Amino acid sequence: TLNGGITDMLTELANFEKNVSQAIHKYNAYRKAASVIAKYPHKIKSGAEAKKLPGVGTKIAEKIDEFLATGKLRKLEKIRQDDTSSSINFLTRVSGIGPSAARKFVDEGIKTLEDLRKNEDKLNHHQRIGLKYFGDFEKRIPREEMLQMQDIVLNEVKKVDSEYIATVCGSFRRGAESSGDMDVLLTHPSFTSESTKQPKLLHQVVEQLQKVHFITDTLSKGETKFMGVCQLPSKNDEKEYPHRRIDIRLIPKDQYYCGVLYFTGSDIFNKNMRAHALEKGFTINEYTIRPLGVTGVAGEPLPVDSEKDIFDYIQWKYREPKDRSE
DNA sequence: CCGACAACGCATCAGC
DNA sequence: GCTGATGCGG
DNA sequence: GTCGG
Ligand SMILES: O=c1ccn([C@H]2C[C@H](O)[C@@H](COP(=O)(O)NP(=O)(O)OP(=O)(O)O)O2)c(=O)[nH]1
Ligand SMILES: [Cl-]
Ligand SMILES: [Cl-]
Ligand SMILES: [Mg+2]
Ligand SMILES: [Mg+2]
Ligand code: NA
Ligand code: NA
Repeated sequence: TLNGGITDMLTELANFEKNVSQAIHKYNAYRKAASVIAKYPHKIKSGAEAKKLPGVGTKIAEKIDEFLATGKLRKLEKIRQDDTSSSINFLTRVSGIGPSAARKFVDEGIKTLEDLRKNEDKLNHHQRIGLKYFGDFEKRIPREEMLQMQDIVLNEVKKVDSEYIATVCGSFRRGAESSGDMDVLLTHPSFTSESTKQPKLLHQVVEQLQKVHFITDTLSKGETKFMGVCQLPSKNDEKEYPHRRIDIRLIPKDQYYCGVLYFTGSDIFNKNMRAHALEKGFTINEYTIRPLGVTGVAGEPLPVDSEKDIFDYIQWKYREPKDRSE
């Protein structure tokens, strides 16, 4: 955070282009700059110095100089004052509400937490739960609580079927001291890229996590991706732990490494590694990495037996989870 | 210049 | 009912 | 908004 001031500015600029401008690319460009500048081991003294880092162009360069001079960005000072932009930005903070639904509500005149509350009949299921746990979801999860949640999830899963393998990924696997949520990659021998010999593999687990009252709500649930809520149990007289977001992804066992790579992130690391991958002539997703013929069509899945194998194909020196926090 | 920008599961809608 | 486009995730 | 060709 040697440049915490600069990277926050870019993030705010990025959330704006995304929520208000619905200009996803500017959003991604800004996040990239914030990212590269964030790992830069020096306290940036000027736009020029920043323009050197890849991802930082001329526009961002000027903003950084202005920011270093005045201590703020005019363009942001204005954005903060515009009521429409502040409403949209706010609503989007509710899980389930994005740029579109956010702008839609404002038109209707629904632009404050009070409004959403007295208009629950105008939200889909996810949005409703996102409203219910509005505060909680804004709270980070201390690694210790993560470790505690991990035990429940792994033990409960072990109970449903000893052959289930549950690995906690996301920022937890990258070793963060706090996480925005808990991410769980789940595999079982019956579900392989070749065949699904057992149905409801994800359902059963979710069902077990519910019986023990660990999982309390469901944002969305399909055969391989579950999006919901959970809560650590509290002791007698102890004030309750906040409700936490939980993501569970069922992946074919033979595709574990591509799956764990992806789910370990970060999102920006994935974006960059996948981008590079293409440049090297490959395509990478949560399931496999494949080659690319001039035509464009992906080829057949290359053999993978470790995360490193994936790094090797693209000719990138392996990077432990802790170093993928971009 | 200017196209490209990672990738995909689920919820929900339009159109048939 | 389906298929496809869009939103959201994030 | 930035980038490589
Ligand atoms: O846009 C995305 C989002 C997530 N992911 C992957 C990487 C990320 O680490 C993982 C889990 O998603 P989260 O949104 O939970 N992010 P993460 O766990 O890294 O951080 P946080 O602590 O905020 O949850 O899914 C992507 O590839 N693209
Ligand atoms: Cl854009
Ligand atoms: Cl695939
Ligand atoms: Mg996470
Ligand atoms: Mg998550
Ligand atoms: Na640059
Ligand atoms: Na939101």
